[PDB]
Amino acid sequence: DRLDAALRFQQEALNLRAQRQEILAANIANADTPGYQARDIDFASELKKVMVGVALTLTSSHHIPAQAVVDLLYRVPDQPSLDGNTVDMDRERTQFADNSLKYQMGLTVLGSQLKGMMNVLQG
Amino acid sequence: TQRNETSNYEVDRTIRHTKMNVGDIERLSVAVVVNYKTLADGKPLPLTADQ
Repeated sequence: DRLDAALRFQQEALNLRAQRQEILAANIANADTPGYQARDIDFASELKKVMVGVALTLTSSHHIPAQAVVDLLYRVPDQPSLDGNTVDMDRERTQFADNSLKYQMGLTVLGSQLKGMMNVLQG
Repeated sequence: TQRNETSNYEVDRTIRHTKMNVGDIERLSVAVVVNYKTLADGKPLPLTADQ
């Protein structure tokens, strides 16, 4: 559908921001686990990958339709801890706040596009 | 381990429509009686098992 193509980029950006938000909050929650590595995703490359499948064929009514079913990069440690935990509070707190801001911005842009498509139709 | 398998099949199909004939035979029973054998003398000699 053409409607999907217009809203594909912002939807994928919003979903990627939510996933990275979950990853950052997981990094915050597991700050005290000894031996836990701080993981993160490269937002731009994954957004390229998602932006850049074959529903199985249903011959009749009984035939069952096809059933549907990111890469994590390690953060470079800054300070060496003794328990092997590489999670840094300041870095991930700033990243968490930034991801929240960008999620809000994506919501704003997507809502503006939908509202414009709506006022085009209203009449 | 996780295996999710979905398969759609096409099957052979045979429809037979039959209208039985009216007047067919269900059960036949037959009674046959034979005579004896009267020779030139005239004695009614019975038949044999083979015959």
